[PDB]
Order: sequence, then C-alpha cells, then structure tokens
Amino acid sequence: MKFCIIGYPVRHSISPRLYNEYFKRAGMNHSYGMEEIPPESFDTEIRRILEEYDGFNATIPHKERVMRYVEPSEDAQRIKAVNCVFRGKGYNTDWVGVVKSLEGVEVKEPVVVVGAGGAARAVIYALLQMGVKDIWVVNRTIERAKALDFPVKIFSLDQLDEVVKKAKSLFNTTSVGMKGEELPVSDDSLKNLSLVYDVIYFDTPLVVKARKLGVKHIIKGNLMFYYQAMENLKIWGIYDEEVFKEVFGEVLK
Repeated sequence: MKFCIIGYPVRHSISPRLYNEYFKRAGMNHSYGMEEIPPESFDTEIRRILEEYDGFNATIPHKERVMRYVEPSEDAQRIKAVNCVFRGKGYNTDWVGVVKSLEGVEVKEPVVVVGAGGAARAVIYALLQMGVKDIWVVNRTIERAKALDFPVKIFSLDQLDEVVKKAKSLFNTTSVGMKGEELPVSDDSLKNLSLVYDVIYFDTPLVVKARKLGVKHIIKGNLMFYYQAMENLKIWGIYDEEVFKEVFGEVLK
C-alpha cells in the first residue's frame, strides 16, 4: 500500500522517515511519501492523490479542505477536520493523540486554547471528551472563530495575556513557535499554570519559558504525534505494537 502526507508546507515533515523505517523494520512493503500542495492547486491535485494512494495524512492547511473529497467519520464531522484518510473514508486521529498524550494527567480548568483551526478543534473535542467544561479559545482570524460550534468562550489574541492569568491550563494549537515566534503572554500569567501544552513537535519559546517558570506539566507535540501515528496505523490495518514502540518511540526521547 501507498501512503503520504499532504499539506503546505510539508517538505520538512518528520512522517516519511518514521513510517518508512517502521514499514522496513516490520517487513512490510508499504511506502510513505509527501505532497506539498498549495491551496490554489488543491481541488485539481487532490483527485490525483485519491487515485495514487491507498491512504494519507493531511496537515495544515488541508484538514478541513479534504473533507469534501472523502466520507468523514462522525467525530471528524464534529471536529470539521480530517487528518487521516483510508480508501475514501476520512478520520480524525489528532484528538485521539491529545487524549492519549494526557494519560495519567488531570487537566485543570479553566483551559485556554490558542487558535481555532483544525488542530484547535481536535484539542477542544479531546478536552470535552475528557470532561473539561471551562474552555476559552483565543484566536486570530474571524473566519475560524465563526467555524467554532463548540461550547467555548472566544477571545482575540490581544486578550491572551489577561485570559491566561485566570486559567490553569494552556494549549498552543497554532504554528506560532515553529520559527521561534513568541505568543503575547507574560511570565506572570504563565507562572501559575499547571499545564503548558504545545502541539508543535519541537521546543518553542512557550515551552522553554514554561520550563524556566517551573510549570508542573510541560508537554510538547511529540506525544500527540506518537499516538496519532499509532491510531493511523490501526485504521490502515498495519499496526505492529512492538515495531511501533521501537521505531516511533524515538520521538519520545
């Protein structure tokens, strides 16, 4: 079977190397590639993808976009985002990644979620599944705020500093931090949080700051990535637990 990751950007994705190493170690003939498709070319180029690959992952900015071209699951519909496709069917494994990444951890409220994209909606869904009630979304764009149907409060990014001060958990779901950017939030607001969670795979200024301040739990995007990958492989019917732990376990250290 053939798989890939689609998105924009996606050329620096960590997925191809990991899935390909996994397939090789498991003695499987499967392959994992990459397709960096600009938004303006998506409608034409997705048809090629659907014909050439058995399944694929979707990342920014295509998780919501790809829904029109597949049959989404009930949870993917609620989230309005598909990040895992298999033979015409769309799924969301991001929220599963979030739930499993927080195993053994009590998520204290109120919870601030930065962003309102597909990643944010997956995080919100996960939090609601975990019985979290008080969720405050802080985002940048009007369009994405209007796509939110969840029982949340919505604030603009200039309010981030004030709202985090009144919260106990913070989730960054945006790409802010990928190129070393900082969110508009003070040490004073961050210091008494019990959880700082960043969907970004590597150290961000937010994560580094949280460590400096001694925040109890500081979780980067590596656990979320690990567990969404696990769910992807289960959906694709190609999950080998021991090989997965050996190969994908490298993202955890």
